[PDB]
Amino acid sequence: SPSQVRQNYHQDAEAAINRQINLELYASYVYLSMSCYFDRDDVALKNFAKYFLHQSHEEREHAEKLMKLQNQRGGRIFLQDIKKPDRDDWESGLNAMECALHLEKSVNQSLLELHKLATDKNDPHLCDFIETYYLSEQVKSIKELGDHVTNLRKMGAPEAGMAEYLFDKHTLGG
Amino acid sequence: SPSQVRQNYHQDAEAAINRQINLELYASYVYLSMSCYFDRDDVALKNFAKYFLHQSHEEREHAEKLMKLQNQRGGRIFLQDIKKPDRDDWESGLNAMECALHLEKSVNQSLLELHKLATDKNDPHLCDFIETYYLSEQVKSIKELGDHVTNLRKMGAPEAGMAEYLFDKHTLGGS
Amino acid sequence: SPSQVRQNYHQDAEAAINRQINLELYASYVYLSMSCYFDRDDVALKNFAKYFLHQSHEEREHAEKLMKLQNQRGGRIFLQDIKKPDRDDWESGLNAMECALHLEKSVNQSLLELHKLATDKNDPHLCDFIETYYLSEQVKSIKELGDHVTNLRKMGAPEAGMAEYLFDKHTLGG
Amino acid sequence: SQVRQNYHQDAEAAINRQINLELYASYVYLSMSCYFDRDDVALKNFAKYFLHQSHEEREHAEKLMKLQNQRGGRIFLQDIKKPDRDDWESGLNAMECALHLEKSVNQSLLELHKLATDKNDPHLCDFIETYYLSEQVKSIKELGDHVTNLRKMGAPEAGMAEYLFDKHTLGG
Amino acid sequence: SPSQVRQNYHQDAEAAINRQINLELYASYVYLSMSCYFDRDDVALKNFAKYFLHQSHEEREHAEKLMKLQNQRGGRIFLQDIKKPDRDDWESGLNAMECALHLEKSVNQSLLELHKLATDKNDPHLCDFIETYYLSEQVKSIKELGDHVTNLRKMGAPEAGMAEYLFDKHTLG
Amino acid sequence: SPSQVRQNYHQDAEAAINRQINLELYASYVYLSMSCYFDRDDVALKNFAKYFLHQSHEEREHAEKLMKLQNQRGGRIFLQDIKKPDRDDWESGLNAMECALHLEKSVNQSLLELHKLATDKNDPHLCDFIETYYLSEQVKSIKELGDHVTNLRKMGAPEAGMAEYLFDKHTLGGS
Ligand SMILES: [Tb+3]
Ligand SMILES: [Tb+3]
Ligand SMILES: [Tb+3]
Ligand SMILES: [Tb+3]
Ligand SMILES: [Tb+3]
Ligand SMILES: [Tb+3]
Ligand SMILES: [Tb+3]
Ligand SMILES: [Tb+3]
Repeated sequence: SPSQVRQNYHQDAEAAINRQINLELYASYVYLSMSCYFDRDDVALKNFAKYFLHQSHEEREHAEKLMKLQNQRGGRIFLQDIKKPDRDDWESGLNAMECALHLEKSVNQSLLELHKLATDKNDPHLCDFIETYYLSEQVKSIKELGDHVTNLRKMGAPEAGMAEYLFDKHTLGG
Repeated sequence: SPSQVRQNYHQDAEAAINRQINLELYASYVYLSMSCYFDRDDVALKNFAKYFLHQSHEEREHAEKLMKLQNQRGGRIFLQDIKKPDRDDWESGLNAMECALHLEKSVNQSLLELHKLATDKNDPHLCDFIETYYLSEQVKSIKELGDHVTNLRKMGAPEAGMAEYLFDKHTLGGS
Repeated sequence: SPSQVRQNYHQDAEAAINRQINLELYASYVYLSMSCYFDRDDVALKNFAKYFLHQSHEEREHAEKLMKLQNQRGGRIFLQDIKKPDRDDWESGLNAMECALHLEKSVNQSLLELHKLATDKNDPHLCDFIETYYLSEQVKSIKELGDHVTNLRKMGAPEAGMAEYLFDKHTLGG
Repeated sequence: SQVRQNYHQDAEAAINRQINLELYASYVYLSMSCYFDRDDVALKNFAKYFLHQSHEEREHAEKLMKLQNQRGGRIFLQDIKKPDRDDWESGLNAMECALHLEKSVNQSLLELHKLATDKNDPHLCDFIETYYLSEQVKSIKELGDHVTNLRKMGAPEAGMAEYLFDKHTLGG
Repeated sequence: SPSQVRQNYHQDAEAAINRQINLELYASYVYLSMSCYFDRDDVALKNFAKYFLHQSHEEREHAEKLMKLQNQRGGRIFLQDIKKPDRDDWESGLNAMECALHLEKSVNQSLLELHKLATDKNDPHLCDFIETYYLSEQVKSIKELGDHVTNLRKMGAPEAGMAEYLFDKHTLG
Repeated sequence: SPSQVRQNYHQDAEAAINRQINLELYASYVYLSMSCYFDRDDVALKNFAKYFLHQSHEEREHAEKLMKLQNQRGGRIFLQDIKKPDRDDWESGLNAMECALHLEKSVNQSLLELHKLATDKNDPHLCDFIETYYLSEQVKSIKELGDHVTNLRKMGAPEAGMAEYLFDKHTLGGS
């Protein structure tokens, strides 16, 4: 039962988007876990929790956009189980940013492989969609997280207690 | 090594919230699957997709509110795998509302069992929290879905194709 | 063949709401009778009539809200005959407030027995519903009427005819 | 009473029965409004329509109570009887029963006017003419239109008939 | 003897509110003592003083609401002596928040026992009153103070004197 | 142990402020008891309760200002137990005003003795502080209460029931 709107859309590209959708929703669920960690009483960092809550909502937005793309090209969405985060306790603010940096680069690697697949199968619309909305956004996110990890390291976190506290107020803020 | 903020909060109630958090996140993920079904070209119902997209975000807000409650009472959040929906193809608008009605009642019963646990362990704050923010909302949601299923049945869906089309415009896209 | 929306809703609770609906409508009809008494030319207390007219409409709202609750929980509304008030002539302003005080406490008594019924059958939504919208209102209404009876008693009504006149303008005027 | 003038005791008693009939009409419309609010019916604007009519019938009853006091008459309330049926079946049937109700109320007002004319009470005649008789003919005509449309559209057998009538006519 | 407005209100519940009223007024007086400590020249922390001054007035407002509840249910208010705080000197910003955390939990414990008493005597209005206004506020207050103590502990107070200064400006200010 | 800001501030004056702080808080607690009495159902006087509630909060402001003064002069605040009112039942509106009149004069007497102690120890700032904020306000309060008592006595309270009722609306119910 091929779709009426389907044109120049390969089955491997269709399946690759379905895996990417799960990975975007996974990223959202990892960021949601990070947000709730800093909301705890024994951690108590409000702007850290707000930061990762916003990232979780943006990952959800990215996942919904892939679902939109899938329906536009005539592909069918087949959802899978969103796996839990690798750890519940995220230790500290620096560690969460370090894990977030690794997470975004892992998502970026998947998007590069997704674009690579689109390039091989001669799908220029899918290439443009990944280029415009995702590849530009990931490089910005990776750079942003890279800056936050660097500052937290220089300030002396997590050994220095005032480092993570002052980083919560100034950098992240409102 | 108990939490400094913890007081009159049993570990069974703490564990029950963790399961409820997962069930609320599950409900959101089911509604997200429903929303994307009507977005498809072979279904093409825009306000149906908008309806379940709004309901999906509400369930996420309900889930995040439980996570806030868990930290407020000194409990620790232990997340689990969010299971996928029972079906990808939701057949029709009537069936999705029927499955949504079945889903909300399953969520409502978990909250009733959660309230029953809170009553047995003498936790009045947890009882009020469930009463104020959830139980009132669930009865309203079950009633709303009950109204939509009834109208779609009377109108003649899904046999009458114009029924689900007109229901998309009038009920779900206006007042 | 139970209702599709019905869940954790016992038939005794359903029947008790139907009796409560009648009692709320009864209360509205009693206040309507009180309102019309002070509207008479041989009584001529305008704000007294306006006060009980407002209370009568609130009792109608309370009755309509129970009907909405009955439909929400999957219960079926079965209406009965609204009985007339115990008396047409309400004697005086003080006596009407005393009868209104007795009425509100009788309604409050029924709501406490209704909440008692709801607690026995493990119905937390029905408990919260009665707690939020009714029990808070009844205690406020009983206290409000308790104040009005006290003032009218001290001022010297209904023997002192100027007492009920001044009470109409100052207390019930605003 | 000091205010009473040219007001016969039969006319006073006839208003008391009319007050009960107006309060009865309000209670019937309230029952109809609750029927469409049910989950197995689920028609929102049908419920809002009869809820508005119910509050108007209450407002009509309060106006007769004021008239009674204006003319020096004493109000003697009676038991408001319950509606003949709880289950109103469908939207068409509720409008048909509502049409029958308004004509029954109108008939009582015509008999009330006849009594006022017989006892030479011009103020009572004008009061019924201005505020009620004009409104009743408007209400009967309005309900007559709604029943006709619902019959034409094919209610209650046609499922979308009562659904579309809920949105277009009664919604507005 | 009994009040005209009284209905389904036990004498033990009436007495329990009077003790709660005194406990709420006590809490206000403890926060007033804490507020004055940071206003001193040898401590000098303005937003710390403002914080506990605000908390003192909220406890005052909570006490007045119980008094209003007592009169609504037909109960008679019998006041007692408001005791002084256990200490005049509150050491530091961290210790004051720790003592404030201990205070709120002690008040919360009384309200939980008060609700349990109301549940035992079949008083649903008294249960709802405590659930709506007090239990929600106390849990929120305990969580808020729990966050402040944690931040002050990490930053290194009271050994690090700059920690409590920056906490005054950023968090409380 | 000493205060860097302390200058020309004797320890007897410091101790006198601490007793005055307790007396101001005592006055606030007495007015709070009066306010709650008229809020009762068997008394039922709203603007009477409202009047003494305003007075209760003003006495708290006066108490907090002494605490501020104490810290400005390098003095250390030592709090004591706030004693209960002499009676719970305040009988009537006239009696409460008479007890309030007696209370304010007792507070004024303490402030006069406090000022005389400040004059004796040559502390001009403490003299100015008591003159500006307290002594001027106390004379106005005593005069204000003196008017209310006299009006209630003439009108015929507490024997005349309408006396206290009409006084509640006109004089006290202006705000
Ligand atoms: Tb992404
Ligand atoms: Tb939910
Ligand atoms: Tb509750
Ligand atoms: Tb009511
Ligand atoms: Tb009519
Ligand atoms: Tb004419
Ligand atoms: Tb409190
Ligand atoms: Tb003073």
